[PDB]
Amino acid sequence: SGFRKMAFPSGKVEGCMVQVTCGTTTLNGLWLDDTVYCPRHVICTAEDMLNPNYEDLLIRKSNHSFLVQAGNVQLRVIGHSMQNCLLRLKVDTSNPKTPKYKFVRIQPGQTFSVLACYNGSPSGVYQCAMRPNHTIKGSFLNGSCGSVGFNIDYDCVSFCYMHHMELPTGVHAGTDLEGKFYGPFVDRQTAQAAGTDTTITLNVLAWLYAAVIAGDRWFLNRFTTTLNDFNLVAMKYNYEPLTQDHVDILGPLSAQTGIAVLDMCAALKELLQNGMNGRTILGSTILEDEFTPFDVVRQCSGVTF
Amino acid sequence: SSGFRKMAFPSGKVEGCMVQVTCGTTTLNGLWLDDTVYCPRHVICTAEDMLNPNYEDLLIRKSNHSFLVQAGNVQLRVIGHSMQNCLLRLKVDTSNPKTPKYKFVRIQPGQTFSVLACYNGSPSGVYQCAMRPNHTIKGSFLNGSCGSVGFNIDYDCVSFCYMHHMELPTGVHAGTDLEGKFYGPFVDRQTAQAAGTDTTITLNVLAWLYAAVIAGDRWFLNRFTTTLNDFNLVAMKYNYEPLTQDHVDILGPLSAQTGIAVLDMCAALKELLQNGMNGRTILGSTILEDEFTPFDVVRQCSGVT
Repeated sequence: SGFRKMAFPSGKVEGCMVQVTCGTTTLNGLWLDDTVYCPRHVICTAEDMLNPNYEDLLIRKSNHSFLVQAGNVQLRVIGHSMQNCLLRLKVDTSNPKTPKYKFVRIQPGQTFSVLACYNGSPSGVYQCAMRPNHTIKGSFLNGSCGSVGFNIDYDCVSFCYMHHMELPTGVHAGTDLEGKFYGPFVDRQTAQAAGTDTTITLNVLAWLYAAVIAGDRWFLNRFTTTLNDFNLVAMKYNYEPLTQDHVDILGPLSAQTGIAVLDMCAALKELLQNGMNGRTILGSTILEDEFTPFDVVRQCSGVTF
Repeated sequence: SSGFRKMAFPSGKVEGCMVQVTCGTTTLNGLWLDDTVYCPRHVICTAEDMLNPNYEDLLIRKSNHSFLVQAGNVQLRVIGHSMQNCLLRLKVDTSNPKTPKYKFVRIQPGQTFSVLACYNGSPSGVYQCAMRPNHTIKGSFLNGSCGSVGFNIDYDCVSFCYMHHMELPTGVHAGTDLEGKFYGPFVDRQTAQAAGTDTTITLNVLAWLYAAVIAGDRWFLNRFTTTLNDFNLVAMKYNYEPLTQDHVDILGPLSAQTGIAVLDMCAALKELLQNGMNGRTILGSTILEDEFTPFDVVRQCSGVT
């Protein structure tokens, strides 16, 4: 029934996006109830970015120092504490549109939707994956800082990521809605390239299962391999080690398609060694790894039995 | 040498316009703007009627109470109804409080928009796509996504351009504009109708190359140029849509911003099609993307909402 890289409906998040200003610096903020979230680095200039001592810079500021706006209306800040690398700002009024939500820390390989904003204004939405090296191959052209990543299960919003800095390498880094970074990074203007990335095997597998369940299986073969034997190969081509844990997860998918995980695993091995024949899997000329087995299940198995 | 994601328009505005329509055994989606609920007329059909309904007639059978319209839990009493092409217009006794400033507009082949995929009146995903040359859309529609709409946002105005009517043998999708009139030769019955052969949206590969260039990725540019005719007499051998003078004109803003002239970019693209890319990648990808329009670029690469 055709495939596509879907993202969650951003509506519930949009209603929380606000702008936060300090001096000449302005970025996005997350307004949930009476509290507002934004990168603690909003309180820094071209100066305070080389080697700031946030604790020192925060005492030097007041509630009055923060300009929080709701579209085109100011929200007054009446309190403020710093948690990790994020600022928690108290405001006189609460957000009516605050949805039901949770703050969860995401695992590399997992996926989410990002609502890229500029000046607290929803600009666009897209789905990506937390790269194995904790970065994200996103499009955060200058300004998106403070934007958030999230998942929507039912009517509950799970916030997992907030954009903080535009890495020198070109990819983007951030934290969880708790101020804790995703990766070996810090909100400093120091050079700090990204670690060695890898391909998400689990996701590459779920994808091949999707292609198959989508009536396309020219890559499936006769052979079958063992786990150690698959890694020996996959790890050659820069793929992430596949574990028993990963094979479990691909269980339900293994059912539906009648193909077993090690089998499908044998197929991939063949794709890595024998190239892709110039042929295509789901229109893609390459192997897509930004679809978790869960995502596939939510796109090739409708919304019912 | 940075990041640039294919993004969808924030879905909030359209989310609050999605209702569920139920007319007997069938349950699809409806667009609710002001006091009218739009949806596919084939909602008044069941199993075998779908072979060649005589709607006009079967529409007299139907009664206002026949239509069950729901928005969450609220009951939208339908106090009127009339057909328009392949659309059914249901008058409800309640104007939609969330109705956004909007307009209906027919889209031209190649152009793009966002689709907020729905199920039983509730959103589940949002993605970007393009009206394919053959007049279909490579989307991800499963268990009756009929009634799901395609749109574009401008400032604060939502331009609805697409409504999903049915899946095609191709595993592709066909639908109409908000006036009920179909895209392509398709019809909302059931023959042996299939999509015609697809081609690459040349205009969009070009816009993308401009985007790469503006990104700082220009290894593919070259010292020469070409004639529209020779470019076509080449690209058409690689399955490309013939580039028209009107196309060249649309790239104007972009060729003006980069200093690179359309036929000079064609020259560049011409050679990209004859000697592959030799491992050389563009904007990261290893394949020339054709679903990003000239305006999509002007919109992203230019921090705005």
